[PDB]
Amino acid sequence: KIYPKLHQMDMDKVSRVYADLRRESISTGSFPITVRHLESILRIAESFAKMRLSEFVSSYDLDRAIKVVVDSFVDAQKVSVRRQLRRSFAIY
Amino acid sequence: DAVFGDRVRRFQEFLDTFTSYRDSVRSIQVYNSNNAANYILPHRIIISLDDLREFDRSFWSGILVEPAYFIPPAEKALTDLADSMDDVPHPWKLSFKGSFGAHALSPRTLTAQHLNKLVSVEGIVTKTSLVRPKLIRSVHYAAKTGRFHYRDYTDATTTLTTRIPTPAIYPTEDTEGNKLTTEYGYSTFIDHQRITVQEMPEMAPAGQLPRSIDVILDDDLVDKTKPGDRVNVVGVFKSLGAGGMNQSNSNTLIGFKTLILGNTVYPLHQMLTDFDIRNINKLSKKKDIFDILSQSLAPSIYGHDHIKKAILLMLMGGVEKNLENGSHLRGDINILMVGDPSTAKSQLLRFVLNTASLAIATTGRGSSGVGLTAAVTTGAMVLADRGVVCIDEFDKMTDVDRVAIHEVMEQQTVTIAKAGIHTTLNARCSVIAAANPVFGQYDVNRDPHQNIALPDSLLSRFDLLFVVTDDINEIRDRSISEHVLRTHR
Amino acid sequence: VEVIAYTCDQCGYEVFQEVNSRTFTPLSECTSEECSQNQTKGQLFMSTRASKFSAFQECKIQELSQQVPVGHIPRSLNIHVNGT
Amino acid sequence: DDDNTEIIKSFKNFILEFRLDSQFIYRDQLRNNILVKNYSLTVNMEHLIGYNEDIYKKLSDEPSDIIPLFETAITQVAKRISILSRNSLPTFQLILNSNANQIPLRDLDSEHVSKIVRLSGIIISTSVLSSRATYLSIMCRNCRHTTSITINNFTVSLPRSCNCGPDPYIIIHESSKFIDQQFLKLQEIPELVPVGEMPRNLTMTCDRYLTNKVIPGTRVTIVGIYSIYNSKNGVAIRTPYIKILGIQSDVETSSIWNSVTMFTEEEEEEFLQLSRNPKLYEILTNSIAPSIFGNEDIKKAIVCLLMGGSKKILPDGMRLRGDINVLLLGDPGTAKSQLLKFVEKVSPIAVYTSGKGSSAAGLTASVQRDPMLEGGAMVLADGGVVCIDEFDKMRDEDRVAIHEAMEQQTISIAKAGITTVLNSRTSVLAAANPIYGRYDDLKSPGDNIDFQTTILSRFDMIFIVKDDHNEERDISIANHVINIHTGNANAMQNQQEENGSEISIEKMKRYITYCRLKCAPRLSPQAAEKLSSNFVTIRKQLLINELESTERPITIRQLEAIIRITESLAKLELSPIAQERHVDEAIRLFQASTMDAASTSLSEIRRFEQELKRRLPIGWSTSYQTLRREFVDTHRFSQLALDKALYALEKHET
Amino acid sequence: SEIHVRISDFPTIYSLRELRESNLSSLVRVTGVVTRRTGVFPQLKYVKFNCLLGPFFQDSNEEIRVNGEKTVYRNYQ
Ligand SMILES: [Zn+2]
Repeated sequence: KIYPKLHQMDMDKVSRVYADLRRESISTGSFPITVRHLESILRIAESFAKMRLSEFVSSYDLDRAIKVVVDSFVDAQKVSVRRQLRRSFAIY
Repeated sequence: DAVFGDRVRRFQEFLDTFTSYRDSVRSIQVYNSNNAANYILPHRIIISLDDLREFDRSFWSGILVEPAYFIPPAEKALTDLADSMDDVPHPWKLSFKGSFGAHALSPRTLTAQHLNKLVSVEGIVTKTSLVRPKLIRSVHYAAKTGRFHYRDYTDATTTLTTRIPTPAIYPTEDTEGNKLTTEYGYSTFIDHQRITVQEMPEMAPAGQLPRSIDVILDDDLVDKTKPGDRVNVVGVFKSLGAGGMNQSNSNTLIGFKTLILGNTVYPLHQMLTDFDIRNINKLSKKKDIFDILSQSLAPSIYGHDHIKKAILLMLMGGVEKNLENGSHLRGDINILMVGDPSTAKSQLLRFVLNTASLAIATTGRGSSGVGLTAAVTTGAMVLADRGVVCIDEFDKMTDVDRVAIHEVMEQQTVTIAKAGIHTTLNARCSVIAAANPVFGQYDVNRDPHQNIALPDSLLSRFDLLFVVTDDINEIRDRSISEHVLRTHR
Repeated sequence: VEVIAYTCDQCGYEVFQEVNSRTFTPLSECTSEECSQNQTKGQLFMSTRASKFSAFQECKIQELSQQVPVGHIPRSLNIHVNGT
Repeated sequence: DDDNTEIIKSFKNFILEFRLDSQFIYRDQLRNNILVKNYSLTVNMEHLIGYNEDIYKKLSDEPSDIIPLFETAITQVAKRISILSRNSLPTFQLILNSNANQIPLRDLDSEHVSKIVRLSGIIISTSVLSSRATYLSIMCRNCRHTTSITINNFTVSLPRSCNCGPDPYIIIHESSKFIDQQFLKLQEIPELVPVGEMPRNLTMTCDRYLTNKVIPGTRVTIVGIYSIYNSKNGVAIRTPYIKILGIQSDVETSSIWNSVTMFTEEEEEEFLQLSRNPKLYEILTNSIAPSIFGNEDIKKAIVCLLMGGSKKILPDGMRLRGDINVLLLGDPGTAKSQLLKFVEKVSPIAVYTSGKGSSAAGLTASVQRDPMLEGGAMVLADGGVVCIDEFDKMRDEDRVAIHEAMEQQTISIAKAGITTVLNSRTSVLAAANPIYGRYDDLKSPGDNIDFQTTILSRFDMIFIVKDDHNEERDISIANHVINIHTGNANAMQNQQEENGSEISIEKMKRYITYCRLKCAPRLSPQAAEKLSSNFVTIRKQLLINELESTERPITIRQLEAIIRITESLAKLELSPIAQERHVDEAIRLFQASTMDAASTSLSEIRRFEQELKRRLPIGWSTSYQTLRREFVDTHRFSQLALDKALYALEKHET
Repeated sequence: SEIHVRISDFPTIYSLRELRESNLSSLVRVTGVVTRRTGVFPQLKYVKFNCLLGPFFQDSNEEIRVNGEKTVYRNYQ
């Protein structure tokens, strides 16, 4: 039945988030981050939007998603990723 | 066809005034009789196009514009002059040097304005179709009526001009009903072959595919060129075969395959005469010559006078001595070069190759069989016999081969028991090898052993093991700099 | 094969067909004048016992490869063998 | 045939009397064509239909029965113009290109067969030329009838009448006049209308003066008749082709492709105006990557690559080469694989092959035989740029070929009856993919490619890279993804970036060709001694660095590289002579390259030693398989780990 | 100048594997998946020429027992 959709207005934040993830992650570990890995955020988010039966994308969904993908990326990296963890707080 | 007669009487005059060709025909007629008195030469007289313009422009423009009507009367005239020569105890061939051209074309630019007109193609030759006989003159013997009976077979490439096809098989009871046995070995067979020619790879315009056309090589020309050789063919440009139009429905558009007959095949990229040998003779007495010679190898390479000296001493190589009823001692000298990269070790070897008079180059792996015959169902070192084999990255080569190289080098022979043909065949080649140090640049400081990396007997087999260092110095550096600079100008 | 004289039926005799070149075309009709036209054409078959057989063995020979120049390729030559 | 007289009279009256106010366009089209020896005519249908509606009414009715009466009609005119009497003059080909209405490829189904059809598609490959016939003599095998057959267009069997029979007629090839033919095969354009299916390709026969008019891969608009041929492959099932009269390429397209060593004057003018820019180098370095952000060393390196270098034929036969090599190797997001597509676009003659070769194309010079040079990257790309990817992933046998090729520029093929040594003047630009990521930097800088650094030794400029987005980059790409919809604003912005984006890059190409052919640079002496000091400081200092056996290099080949950069950049300024500052850039650029050259415990696994000793003096029955059984159930050994410790001990000398 | 009628569903509804001689010359519905199809090659159909016999229809599908001037082709597949 349902096909949730994001609204362009307030979601620009995501872009910032990407940057916040991207550069700071380049100092340690390779690569893996890429714009693909951005897109997965959005898609997963709208999956949660389906579980909410929400008809549109919301900030909660984003929170959930970002936690999912970001912790996914964290846990792949070498033990140096412990150093990563300390900046995850604001992402948390 | 009195005009064909005109062509013959016209070409007659060209010869004997001026007479500059006639001496060569005489030379051909004499040399073979000298072989008759002994205890091979193709019969054809190279005609420089250079000379043709001085006499008649009318007949000059013809050979290029319409060679079918001209080359054969000129040819019949050449035979006619060869028979008036001396004396008794064959069609020949024209050649056409040139004085090109018009008609200058690479194979990429050709078809059709250049068709049915003399042409000098040039390009790479591949894949060189395999040499095969071709029947021409039929010869038979009747009995008991006797006499001597012959038929003449006209193929597609017979003469030049098109003629009603004679083929095929044998006349077999020409009237009256007398039996005719084929007489083999009186009857004439001209060898025949075709080789396709691709345009030069370096003048190719774009990723657009190469366009090759095929050249039939008559008589002597056969087996004159291996495939992959720079070749400038000449010949008349012939379109043979129906386009399918002969048979009534062949509906496809494709048609009239074209090829070039003959003709010359000048390759492109020893004779000491009177004067040269004198130069040597004069130069032999001078006491210092060896050093000059040794310097003559290296326009582009510093120092290494000792190594250059070596390469000469390989080029010459200690005669060869085969004892009575006993083994022979190895004549030639083998060399190895080991040092850090930039040592020109791979650069030196090509210059070895060029002036070497032979031989084949081999780089690392390389192989299969290297020098072997491989016993083909159903190599280099052999083919390189009396020559200089190069080996690059001599270390990289699999030990399996090295095992054979032991047999090649000192023992001087190769032995093949494989399946098979079982024979001991001779490869007596001289050998050079350049091989990287074990690991990195470490050669210089590293121990007299453990540095070479390829024990053991090999180290011995090589007559000379030369080591060269890339270690750096500022003075030597400057002295490098200037020569490098001047080299590019 | 060399001759291979086929055998006729009615009036017999013999005829010998020459084996020339590689192959030959077999014939039937009747060559014999007796079986011929009366009546009508006698039938004839080849008799294997009567034929003269010559052993035949073919083999190709590649060059020794030392006789090969710096270039090209080993070229085999086909060789027919007969009799002893 | 008084009707053919009636038609041809109308065609003559169409050529001689036609007036565009006031020159006669056709009549002069004719003269100006016979003089250059073009022997062709191009009719503009709009003028035709303007002149008489009638003759176009018949010409769109039965074209193939008429058009040749138009050919003979026009050549009968060139007889009265080009010459005068009281030979030989071939019957000219007419090429007619007109607007009409474009009929897409999918929409050709019967019903218009033998009616002129204008259409549009991208040519796939051009077939090798072959001759048809025009005028050929024929003699009989028996009565010897001499018949001159004028074959026309647009198959045709020979006449059997002067037993005699059935078809006793021989083609005399000594007198027969021949023309040429092409066979284009064209795939309809990818924009429309593929839908979900692979696009169809109609086979086309160009002939005479349209032949070799079009490089395969260029969009065109064909005109031609539509018609069918048999070609047994029932029942009856005849297959479709398009005869072409005549072809017209899309705008322009002459000049490029079709760019000869010659060009117009004003190009020299504006070039020589560009040579006067102080920022010339600096503005060029801004042309290459409008899209690609940063990576300035690479960005400049491309420039100095394209421009070639010192090339020396000096005796003896040895010839030094240009120009250099470039390695983009690094983790993805480097855009290097895109950057190569760009170089491929700019460079005058370029071939992008990422392989292994692909797909059908071999990567190197290869001998293949004509069933009745096979091609590859190098050969087809000769005298210019070659772009390679996955350079570590390439096959062995041709890897040899490459590493022998890049230095001496010539591939040497001894296979079978052809021993030829053929030329590759190409300069390889390779982007390798490094393994395991950042740790390979923690690892020795070399040792990456296979087991051997020799590759990296051959290569002049090696740039392992980083795309550190200046905070404005990652936001650039991100923001770009967010939108990517309406209203084409961004695409526009790209386009004005293209206008302003320094050299239009369509111009840059022509420029590169220019500089490449015109002038060959040469270095100055003080620059030379400068570089001597350079290289001896390099050798000395870095030796001192390697006193500790610091694991990494220096070859005189590298020096030669530095040289080729200096000449390249000298050839930018177009000057016949080098300068010191001019090199002063190069030293530091290559210095950045040197900086690029610089960047279960190992010792424990590095043992293997305990195995080599008191385990196996032979080594055999030990092999990698043994260390595998020894290090399989010991909770311990990785592939790189096992090799590393092995290579280590191999080098270490243990 | 010709319109051949399409004639919608006609059960029957024989599937594929069930077919016999009894179905010859008689219209029968069939169903199933398509497998890769030949390209579109115009069939001869009608024959016409300027003279010079008359128009000859051939065929489906024999063609026994060629001229051409303006012939009406129809696509075959
Ligand atoms: Zn009998």
